[PDB]
Amino acid sequence: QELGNANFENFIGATEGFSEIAYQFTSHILTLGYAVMLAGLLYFILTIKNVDKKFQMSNILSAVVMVSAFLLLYAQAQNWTSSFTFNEEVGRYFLDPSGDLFNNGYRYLNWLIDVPMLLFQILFVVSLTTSKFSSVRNQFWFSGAMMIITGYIGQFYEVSNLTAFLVWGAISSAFFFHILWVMKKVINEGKEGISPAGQKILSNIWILFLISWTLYPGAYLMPYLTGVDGFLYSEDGVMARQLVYTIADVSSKVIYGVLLGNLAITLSK
Amino acid sequence: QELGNANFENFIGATEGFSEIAYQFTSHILTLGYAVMLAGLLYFILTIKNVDKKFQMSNILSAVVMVSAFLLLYAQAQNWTSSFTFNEEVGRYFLDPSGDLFNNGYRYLNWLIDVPMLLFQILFVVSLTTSKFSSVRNQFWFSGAMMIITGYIGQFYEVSNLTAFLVWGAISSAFFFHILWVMKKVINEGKEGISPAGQKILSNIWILFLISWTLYPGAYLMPYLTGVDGFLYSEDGVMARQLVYTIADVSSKVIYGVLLGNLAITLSK
Amino acid sequence: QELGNANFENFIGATEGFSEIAYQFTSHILTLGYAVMLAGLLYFILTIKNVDKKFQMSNILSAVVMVSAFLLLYAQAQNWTSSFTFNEEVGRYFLDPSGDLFNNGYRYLNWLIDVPMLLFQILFVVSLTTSKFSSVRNQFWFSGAMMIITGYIGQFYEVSNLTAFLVWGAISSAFFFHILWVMKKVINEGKEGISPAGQKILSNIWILFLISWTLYPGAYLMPYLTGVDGFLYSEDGVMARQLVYTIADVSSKVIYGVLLGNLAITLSK
Amino acid sequence: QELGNANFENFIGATEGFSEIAYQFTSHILTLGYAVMLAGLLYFILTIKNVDKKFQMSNILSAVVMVSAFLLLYAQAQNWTSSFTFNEEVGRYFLDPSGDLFNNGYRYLNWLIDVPMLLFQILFVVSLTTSKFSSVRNQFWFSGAMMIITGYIGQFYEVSNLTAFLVWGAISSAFFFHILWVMKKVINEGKEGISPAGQKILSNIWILFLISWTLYPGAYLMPYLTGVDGFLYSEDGVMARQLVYTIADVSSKVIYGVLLGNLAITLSK
Amino acid sequence: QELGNANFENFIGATEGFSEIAYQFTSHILTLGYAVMLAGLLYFILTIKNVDKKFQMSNILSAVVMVSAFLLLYAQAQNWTSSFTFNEEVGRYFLDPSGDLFNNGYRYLNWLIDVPMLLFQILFVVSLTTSKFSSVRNQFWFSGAMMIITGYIGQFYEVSNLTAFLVWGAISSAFFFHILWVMKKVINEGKEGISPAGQKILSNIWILFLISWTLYPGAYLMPYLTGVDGFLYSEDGVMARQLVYTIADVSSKVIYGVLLGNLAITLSK
Ligand SMILES: *C/C=C(C)/C=C/C=C(C)/C=C/C1=C(C)CCCC1(C)C
Ligand SMILES: *C/C=C(C)/C=C/C=C(C)/C=C/C1=C(C)CCCC1(C)C
Ligand SMILES: *C/C=C(C)/C=C/C=C(C)/C=C/C1=C(C)CCCC1(C)C
Ligand SMILES: *C/C=C(C)/C=C/C=C(C)/C=C/C1=C(C)CCCC1(C)C
Ligand SMILES: *C/C=C(C)/C=C/C=C(C)/C=C/C1=C(C)CCCC1(C)C
Ligand SMILES: CCCCCCCCCCCCCCCCCCCC
Ligand SMILES: CCCCCCCCCCCCCCCCCCCC
Ligand SMILES: CCCCCCCCCCCCCCCCCCCC
Ligand code: NA
Ligand code: NA
Ligand code: NA
Ligand code: NA
Ligand code: NA
Ligand code: NA
Ligand code: NA
Ligand code: NA
Ligand code: NA
Ligand code: NA
Repeated sequence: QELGNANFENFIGATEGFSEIAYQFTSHILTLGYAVMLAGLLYFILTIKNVDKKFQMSNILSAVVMVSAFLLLYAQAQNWTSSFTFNEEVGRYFLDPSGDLFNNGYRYLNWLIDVPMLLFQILFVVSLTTSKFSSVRNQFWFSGAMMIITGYIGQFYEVSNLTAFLVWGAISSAFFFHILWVMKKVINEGKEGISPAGQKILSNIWILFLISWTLYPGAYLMPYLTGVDGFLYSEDGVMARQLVYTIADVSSKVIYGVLLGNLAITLSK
Repeated sequence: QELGNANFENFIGATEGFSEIAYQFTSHILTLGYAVMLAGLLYFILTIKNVDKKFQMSNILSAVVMVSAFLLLYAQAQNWTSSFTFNEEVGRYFLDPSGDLFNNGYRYLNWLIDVPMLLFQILFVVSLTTSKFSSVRNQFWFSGAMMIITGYIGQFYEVSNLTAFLVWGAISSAFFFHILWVMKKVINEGKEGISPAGQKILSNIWILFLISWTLYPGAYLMPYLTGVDGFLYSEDGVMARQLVYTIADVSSKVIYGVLLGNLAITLSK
Repeated sequence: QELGNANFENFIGATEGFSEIAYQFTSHILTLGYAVMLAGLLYFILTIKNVDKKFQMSNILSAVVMVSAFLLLYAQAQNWTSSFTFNEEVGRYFLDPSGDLFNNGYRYLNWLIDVPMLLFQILFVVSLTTSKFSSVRNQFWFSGAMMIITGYIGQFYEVSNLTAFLVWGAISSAFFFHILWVMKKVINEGKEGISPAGQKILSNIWILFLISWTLYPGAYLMPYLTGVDGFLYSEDGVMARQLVYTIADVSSKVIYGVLLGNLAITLSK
Repeated sequence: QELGNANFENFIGATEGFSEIAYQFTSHILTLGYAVMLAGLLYFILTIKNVDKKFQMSNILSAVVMVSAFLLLYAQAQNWTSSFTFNEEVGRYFLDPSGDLFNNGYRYLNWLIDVPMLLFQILFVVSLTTSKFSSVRNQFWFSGAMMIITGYIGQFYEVSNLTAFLVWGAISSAFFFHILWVMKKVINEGKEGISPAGQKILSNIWILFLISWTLYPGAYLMPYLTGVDGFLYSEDGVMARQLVYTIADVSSKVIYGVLLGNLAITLSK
Repeated sequence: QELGNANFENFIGATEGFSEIAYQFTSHILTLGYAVMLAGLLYFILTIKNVDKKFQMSNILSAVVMVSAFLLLYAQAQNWTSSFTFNEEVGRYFLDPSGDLFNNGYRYLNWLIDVPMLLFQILFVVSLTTSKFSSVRNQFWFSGAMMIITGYIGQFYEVSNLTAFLVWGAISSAFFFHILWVMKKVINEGKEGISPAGQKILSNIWILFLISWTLYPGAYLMPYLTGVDGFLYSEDGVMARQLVYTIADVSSKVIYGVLLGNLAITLSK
């Protein structure tokens, strides 16, 4: 069967197929995904009047990220259940082409608009010292865009052309390190001037950001983390990838937003 | 027909099939389920300004539980009507594999995020005495997560492997008793310092929590409560399970939230 | 073909079929149904600040009834259009089993949660004299629940077993008369102490309640009001039943809520 | 093929079929329809605090009309795209009976709840002189209901029985002239006492009301405005009818509501 | 295969078909489209109280544009995924007529209502000097309507009749230049009287307006920008057109609205 430049999920579903657990779990973890985002949207809106007017822009941007996140992640959950149908004879879910091939593209475009907002909102809670607001913002937005775009191109060849997949992934990584660098500066300059309590939170925010954001490139390689024809190049790798994405999404957006809200309250008078 | 690690609902629907009453009732009870959650969401939002600012976090967390509860339970209602199609010849609903196998997973992931919030919101209304806030919270969140996760794994083998089903159920029960223990402490310490009216409510909250939360493990075993090839291992057991879940969900979330709101008002000045 | 314990709508659609008018009208009247409930929801929310804080609980409960009413009635409207497909040869809509059998169950569960709220909200506008608040509430909630449950069971046998259908209907009627009795007391005690204007409204509320609530049992018997093989035991009876339900729903919930709001304004200072 | 008492759209789609333009345009104009209503809903809600409390009831009723309008007009849109499928051989859209026959009913019952509200809201902005509020209201509500009901019956025979179609249309027209009469009185009495600016607006409101409301009966006859086997008794007549309805709906509800809001501001202090 | 007066997307999908990348990308860019509009809607509503009451009409009109923009663009996204189904044998997406032919009409009607509001909202932030408010408004609204309508007619013949396609496109362009002319005047008169900061923003708004609005006519010709049987008259041209539309939509509505909000704040006291 000819699939072309398709995600590895389609190859597993078209050959081996998915077990009740593998299929159901992937459905539940994606469903929990968009559910958390709508729950977060309601939280950030109902807690806007809990911080000084100057910090409220942080809750608004968190809400903006939640909305778009809910829609894209919701569409993704529907794309999964639509691309795989149960086979009575063997008792496994196989690729149903009539429902379109499954693609992690809806999530990559969710990042495109999110990344910029997530990096931008912290600049409304913390105060830079030697770095210019506009300068930091422009760096985040540029590197952020190039990181997502390059990665979006590579994920299409994660099976059809392993070379292109890694080359683009590498280029993407370049911009990722630059973002980590700028964010590190923002955290340091942010700690200067605030109470020890605020510093404690910024320290936790940096750890959360570092770990949660690293999970994404991990999910990108998931199918090859145990080498070609490895343990992860199966339905196990599919479950792992979608699970990691969900954990990363909740941590990088919802939890990240809650911590910023807590810091905003700490600095509020 | 090969189903594998699927819920017992699929086995009844694939062999005996469901009667108009059995199928329709299950559809109505699941529909009423998500309907109540959206009605509750509107109630908790419209009554936020009825309690002092310090207690408002309780209404917000109730609203958060309602939202996710509406989405997951809605999907669960669709997972039912889609998995069973009517057969004109015999006049019963049989497993329609094209609509995917029915799984009580969506409800298990709803708990995962709910359990933590439900246990945490009471800590914004009552005041601990001989227990540390962070300590109690960490215990609830840990045991709560382990309880749901372990149970989620077991429910997949409720037919394929009765042994694994019970072992996991038992492990889950362990964490459940620990939660009941901590909650009992919270209630007692909560009663100390408040008016007799507030104590009266906390007493009712403890009874509600004890009964409603016990229903879940009951629904877990529902198909075997009358032993293998028993009265409950039929469409009657399916109706019973989904009914008990719905009663438990409404009691543990909506009614539990209303009582907390009433207590918040009682302590409001 | 054996339909079993199914509503009479399915028997008409499976034998005679439905004409363009019969089918279209039923679709339009059910569509208008959920449309009115969402319109009402918006009205009760936008008019909350039009009455004293003590009466606002009435608008909130009206809103709660609207929400659930919209969801259940929206589903009921889908249960119709899905259960009947057009036959080109004869030019009539016949039972399409793939879309499930049509059941007035979604509406019965909508009452289960509504009835309690509708009877309870009037206790926030009027002031009892010799009757205890808790006492009246408990009677409404108990008789209300037993009335709906018993009726829900009977409607399943409206064709399969005419005897069971009437027996349950009769038992249900018992609790209905008890509710009418308690409501009559509440109205009388409510009139005592308020202005002639307020009394005028309570008089209208009693008439509305009496007529609108009586329509339900009428819709229950609709198919046999002209005896077996009568004029109403046709597509005409189907249209009549769904029409009566819609009229009853709009009157008992929306109009009832508007009058309570007008009374609240009359008593507001 | 037997269609029976069906709208003429079905006859054109079942015989000649629809061209890409005819089908696409009808879809676009109906889509724009419900889109405008949801846009209007947001406008009337966000501008409520722009007028004195006494006039705010006008914005609320406009919002009520928008909601219902959005739901019914959305359904009407779906009814279209579902009833006609593309034929590859000939390259035209033909009647797809599996999607139900297309009916302009959803739009008629929409007028049933709208008409009364649209005629009633103007009574909260203008002040009657010699006419009684209750009197005018009762006339609008009665004639309004009889006008819609009679018309709703006739539209079912616009093809099957041209005689019944015209008779009902005529009866409907009777109540329409009575409404125009009462509205004319309301406008005149409304002009007395208000500023020249307010009078200027009421003059515009009367012209808008006169033209927009006249379009409906025009859309009713659309298929026979060029006589039987005429230019309009084709896909051209279908486009014309749905276009006229959309123009009428936007003018009679959205624009009408905006003008009433502007008048409210003019009289606001 | 006979398509008639259909968009070129259908001809590519009916002959060559679409690759996984071409199809998936178009789906992602359209999905991101409606997602951004709902995110913008939430932003404009949550920031209304950030500007003086006199400028708030700008946020309201932005919100109005977002709503209708979300619904239409959502409908446009669905029109895509439904019109093209995957072929297992060749591994490409081909025209699925059962899902209707794809038409960029839903986007042309979104402009019809947007264009007027987008041109009108700037008149609530800036102050004209020698130009009359009513005069400018009437010109925008007239030329705006004629521009969209004429273009909407031409796009139907972008393949069937290249002559009609260009003629209408040309006529449309005429009204486009007139709009650019009037907008230029508004910007100039707007700069007079405001601070250098406000002027800086209006300068950016003019550049954004000029570029973003020019993209639309570019997307209109996209398939012929490399001449007939050119590089762009392929799936590459389809991706390019939908991408350009998405960039134009986000820039002309969301970004344009954000800049107006920033200017409103700059002039706010
Ligand atoms: C809420 C969305 C977030 C935080 C998205 C983050 C995305 C990344 C950090 C992506 C990084 C990637 C690489 C560094 C290489 C491989 C491709 C990417 C895009 C997954
Ligand atoms: C609103 C959701 C709630 C209250 C969820 C509660 C879940 C439980 C109490 C689950 C308990 C279980 C056991 C003790 C053993 C069997 C497996 C479980 C998870 C059902
Ligand atoms: C908004 C929902 C309302 C007011 C529901 C009311 C329901 C009843 C009054 C039901 C009564 C019935 C009987 C008295 C006998 C037959 C069965 C019932 C449940 C229809
Ligand atoms: C927003 C809805 C409105 C303004 C509806 C108005 C409806 C009419 C004016 C209907 C009039 C009719 C006739 C005068 C004769 C033919 C049948 C009708 C109902 C279309
Ligand atoms: C948010 C919607 C906007 C800004 C829409 C703008 C539309 C145009 C500028 C359209 C212009 C066109 C021409 C100048 C010629 C070809 C046809 C059009 C309509 C695409
Ligand atoms: C303060 C709260 C106390 C409320 C008391 C009564 C209200 C609860 C109503 C629920 C009762 C329903 C029980 C159903 C009985 C089983 C029916 C079987 C068919 C005969
Ligand atoms: C002010 C509250 C009282 C309102 C009474 C005024 C009239 C409004 C209700 C009109 C009801 C119309 C129902 C039509 C009757 C049946 C139609 C027969 C079809 C020819
Ligand atoms: C005071 C403002 C007056 C204008 C507002 C009303 C807007 C409606 C404009 C009427 C034009 C509709 C005609 C549509 C033509 C369709 C072809 C009809 C064939 C008989
Ligand atoms: Na997003
Ligand atoms: Na599936
Ligand atoms: Na939940
Ligand atoms: Na089904
Ligand atoms: Na309800
Ligand atoms: Na149907
Ligand atoms: Na309406
Ligand atoms: Na179609
Ligand atoms: Na729009
Ligand atoms: Na597709």
